[PDB]
Amino acid sequence: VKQDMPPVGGYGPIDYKRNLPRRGLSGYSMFAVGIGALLFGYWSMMRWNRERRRLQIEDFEARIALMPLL
Amino acid sequence: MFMINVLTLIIPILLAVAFLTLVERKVLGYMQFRKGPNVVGPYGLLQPIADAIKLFIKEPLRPATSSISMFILAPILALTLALTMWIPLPMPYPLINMNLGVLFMLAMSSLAVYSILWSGWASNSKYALIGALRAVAQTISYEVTLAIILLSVLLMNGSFTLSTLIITQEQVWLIFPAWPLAMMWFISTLAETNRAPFDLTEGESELVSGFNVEYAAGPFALFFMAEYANIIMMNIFTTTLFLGAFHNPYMPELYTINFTIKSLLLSITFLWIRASYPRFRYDQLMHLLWKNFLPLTLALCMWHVSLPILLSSIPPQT
Repeated sequence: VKQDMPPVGGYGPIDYKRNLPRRGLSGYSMFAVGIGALLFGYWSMMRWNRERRRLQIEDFEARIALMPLL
Repeated sequence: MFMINVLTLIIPILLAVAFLTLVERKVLGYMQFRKGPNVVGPYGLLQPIADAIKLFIKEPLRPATSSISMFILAPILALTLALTMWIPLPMPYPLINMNLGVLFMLAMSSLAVYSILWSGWASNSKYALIGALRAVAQTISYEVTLAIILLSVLLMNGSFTLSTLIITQEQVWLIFPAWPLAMMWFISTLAETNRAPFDLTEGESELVSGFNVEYAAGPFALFFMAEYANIIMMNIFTTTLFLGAFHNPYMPELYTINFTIKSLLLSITFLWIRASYPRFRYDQLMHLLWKNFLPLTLALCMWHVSLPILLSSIPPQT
């Protein structure tokens, strides 16, 4: 006879339990990365703001030199 | 020749809104393991045209109980307000060079809620009233945080001008010294534009459509284009604020390419965000922004007040 039957060795194991990976860095790592990015941005903004102040002083002194003719 | 500049500013952003609807449906299908609209045109390129013509050949269907004045006044004011704050954006040269463009953006953003309130009150229904109340609560939540975010980010810029904002990017992005404020600003832009998980007005499961539940086609499309112009422009503003690019006065093509790509990527990120999270309750909106956001941004505001004095890095006002 022929009928719907599982095979001679049966069917294989089937996973039925939860599997969460558990991934990412430790919280100290992202805190250190954020703090380092903050410090780098602070340093770059400091340098560029000082340069901008120097350029503004230069432009203002050019204006002061140009004033009497106007 | 300001008319040509105004027209070329205001028409392609409407086309961008239409193709934003196209790519919205396409991508929103694509993370849901399905295709998007691709039957009407080649890869669905004719979907926005069919959507636009279809809404404008329907019946307007004004309600009898609705006060017709604010009912007809709300969508035009919404579309104008979503259109009228595009001007101070440097692109790389803005349309109108206002010294206080940030204040103009803030005031016209405060005005944008009034269309929602007038559409909620003009139509005589309970759902529109609940949507108007939730919009009021959303404004209560987002305004007192957004103003301080913009001030504290702007404190290193030196002035309220958006043209000088492109100068500060010449060395490093301001997202590096203000990444927490970048997170606060992104959540605030999520909250203001009424996009999920901060929608709370055009709810599908809570209400039917909320503030425009009684709004049939024609007047309804104006709110759609106003919201989508709002989100595109808000992402452009966030790109200019935090990820400003390299500007060369001899070739504006580089900066146009760069900020277009960055704003497009940020809008794709917005689309990615809007359909992965459950909708927030509006009682938890000011149980979060008035509770968790406000003390943190007060601390960061006083930190950014006291920081240029600390490092001797006072920016120039000119």
